[PDB]
Amino acid sequence: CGLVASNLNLKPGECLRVRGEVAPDAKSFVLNLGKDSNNLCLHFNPRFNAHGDANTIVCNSKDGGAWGTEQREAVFPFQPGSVAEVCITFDQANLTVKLPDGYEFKFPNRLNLEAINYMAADGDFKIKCVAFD
Amino acid sequence: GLVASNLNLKPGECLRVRGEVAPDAKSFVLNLGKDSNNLCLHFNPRFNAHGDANTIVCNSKDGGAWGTEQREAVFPFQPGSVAEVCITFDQANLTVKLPDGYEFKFPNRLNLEAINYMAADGDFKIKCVAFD
Ligand SMILES: OC[C@H]1O[C@H](Sc2cc(Cl)c(F)c(Cl)c2)[C@H](O)[C@@H](n2cc(-c3nccs3)nn2)[C@H]1O
Ligand SMILES: OC[C@H]1O[C@H](Sc2cc(Cl)c(F)c(Cl)c2)[C@H](O)[C@@H](n2cc(-c3nccs3)nn2)[C@H]1O
Repeated sequence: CGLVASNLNLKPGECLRVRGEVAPDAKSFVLNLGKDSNNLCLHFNPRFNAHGDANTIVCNSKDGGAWGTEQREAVFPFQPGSVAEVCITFDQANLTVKLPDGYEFKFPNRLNLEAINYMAADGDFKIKCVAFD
Repeated sequence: GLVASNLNLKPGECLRVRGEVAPDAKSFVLNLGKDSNNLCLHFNPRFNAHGDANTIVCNSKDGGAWGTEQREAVFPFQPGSVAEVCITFDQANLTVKLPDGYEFKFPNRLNLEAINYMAADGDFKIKCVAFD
């Protein structure tokens, strides 16, 4: 139900910046990147209290519609109600995610896409702006 | 160019779009509406295209059919430059604010509850989009 954008043509090394406001009663939110809705090089899913987890970032891939292996992070710099900006870039080996407090983590590049063409937002986060390199 | 959907832009809300006009630009397009066949605003600055030079052409599209064109008398765009446009609407008009602060109105002929669809085309690369 959040924004869906296509034809992004984000190349390796280029930065996608997304700013939004976390809902005051947020359970979780999602940013999806990839080729299309069924082929995601990154599903980024901060969980405040959702899907079994509390204050945990869960990332995954999706390939031909099938979820890959989950990856959980050790940090959670989100707060209900607060503005948050996330920055994402990739190379052939990994995506690098930069979180609102400057913390960076890597997620393996599983799909080998030439470019990221698709983004989508969902859950308890209102997008305020998106910047493309 | 970029296509966005599920924008849920409500009356009174501002959409800001910043992009790069190509150095050899002929024209560019920003479309807003419900879907590609139902546009409350087709915003088409023509440098040299479609018969016009340095002219903004606007139109609507309804069930795939173009409406009556409107042309502006000012052209604050330059090839090979960054350009920003800001758009809002109410039931009567869309209001477009151009890079030099010039504003004009375009009648709202579809009376959509919300703008859900945006697309860019031609010689413009979107760099940033904001919703406030
Ligand atoms: O791995 C990422 C996913 O985990 C589970 S499904 C699942 C569960 C298990 Cl135990 C797994 F082993 C695998 Cl591989 C997947 C979520 O339900 C999914 N999810 C959240 C959401 C939204 N959250 C807010 C708006 S939409 N939409 N889909 C996704 O985050
Ligand atoms: O009115 C808006 C349009 O005018 C003509 S069609 C037209 C012509 C006349 Cl004489 C009319 F009386 C009417 Cl009602 C329509 C353009 O060809 C269209 N157009 C531009 C473009 C692109 N330009 C860059 C990339 S895609 N793709 N379609 C559209 O701008």
